[PDB]
Amino acid sequence: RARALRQFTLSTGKSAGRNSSGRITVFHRGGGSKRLLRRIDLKRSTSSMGIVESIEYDPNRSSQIAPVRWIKGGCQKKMNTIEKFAPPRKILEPTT
Amino acid sequence: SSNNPNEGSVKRRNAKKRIG
Amino acid sequence: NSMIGSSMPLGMMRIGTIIHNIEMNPGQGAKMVRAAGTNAKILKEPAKGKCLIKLPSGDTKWINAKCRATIGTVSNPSHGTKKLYKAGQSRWLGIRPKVRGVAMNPCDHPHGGGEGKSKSSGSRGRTSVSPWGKPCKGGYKSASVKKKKKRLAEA
RNA sequence: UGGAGGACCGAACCCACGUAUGUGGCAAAAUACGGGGAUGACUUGUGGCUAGGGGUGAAAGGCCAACCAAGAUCGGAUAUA
RNA sequence: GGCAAAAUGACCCCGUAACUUCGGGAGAAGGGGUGCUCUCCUAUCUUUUGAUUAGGAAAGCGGCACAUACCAGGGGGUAGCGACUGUUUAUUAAAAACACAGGACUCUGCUAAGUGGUAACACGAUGUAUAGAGUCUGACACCUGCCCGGUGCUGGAAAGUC
Repeated sequence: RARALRQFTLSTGKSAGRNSSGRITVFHRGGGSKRLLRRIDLKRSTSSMGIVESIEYDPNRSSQIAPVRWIKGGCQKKMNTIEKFAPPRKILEPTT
Repeated sequence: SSNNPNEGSVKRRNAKKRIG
Repeated sequence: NSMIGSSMPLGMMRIGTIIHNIEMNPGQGAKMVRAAGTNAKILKEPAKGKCLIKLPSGDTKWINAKCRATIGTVSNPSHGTKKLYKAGQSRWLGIRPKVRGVAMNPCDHPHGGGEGKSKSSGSRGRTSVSPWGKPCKGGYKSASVKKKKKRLAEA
């Protein structure tokens, strides 16, 4: 991968442990490397099926993330499902 | 599986210009 | 046919299976187990909305049946095993260096002071304490035991 | 063949270890000669944030406008002694 | 107190110990060579005409001296502390102080714990126990004995005491 998928990139700035009032709240963090945020569909869809298109290294949530080209619902590619373990390219069903 | 369909869309104008 | 990566409500899910990415409220969104390769496990299905689940914290809860899950454990099991090997790795992840207690002058942390290393007393000294007088060892909870015991004794 | 290193030697750079100078000095903290790192926990420009019992601190009671075990300036207040 | 001062330094070649985490020690230590002249061959070079510039052969030639000036590591043996690169008392202390990856304990089921505020609320985090917070120690190897009587922290029984 060179970039993420343009539909799902979003750059929320860091916050080195400062609340809405710019004082120090959670100590010992800040100073790392500029991240982005990959908008994940964390609430499953209406009944459909999809094909795992890839698996991408993800900075925020340790696990890897898999854009799924969807065959139903007209989604035509959602950002992903938190990576299921076994299948690295297979077919899914969010609800029967 | 393309991640960037580009076009006759150009880049780095005010970087090139500065180099020149 | 219980196939990996699929989702569904727990109502169409069978006992003994393994799951992750559960959601607490009906469709709120998966906030339960999500980390690299950590697997909850159902324990039964009484048709009262609830379903008893064993979480990685060892303890267990009850989630409404209309809630959802994802079959199989989350990906990437090694991340909990990869041991970094210098300081730059922490720095890159985002951390900054953490200073201990017995280092600070007493004005700054309840463990300070001393002409050489020392923290507290042989009679007086309470325990090892956070920057705010709260103790951290022994099983301390600070009157959130109320919430814990309420939500438990809902069993 | 490859080109990794909180890799190595060394200028930019930063930093400030030793000696000598200076001690109404060139300077209310420098100079000479040597020193350490020098692709990284790097250095820097720009602009924004955190404000006094508070901030900030790889933690020395350090720093916050040249003098911090609680800034500066007004005021109570011609405090008290 | 060898502080300072001195000295070593470069490139090429020869050779190089203990130890070991088998990556290193290691530029280990210890030596030699370094100028120019012509010739020969080698390469190479199109900057055309065949020579020029560099390398390496081998014969001279001069000087006390041929990295001649400037530039440029002193090295070895062995304890203590610290594993190391780092950071700190601007402006008298840069270290054995601090950090540091590595380890353990305790807390948190998500409106997560914890934090700032009165409070909304914000951080935690568009994170979910392989996660986050606090605490002590500080790579590695070998290991980590006894005591819960005291201080704390904590589970709990009916009694009384409220």
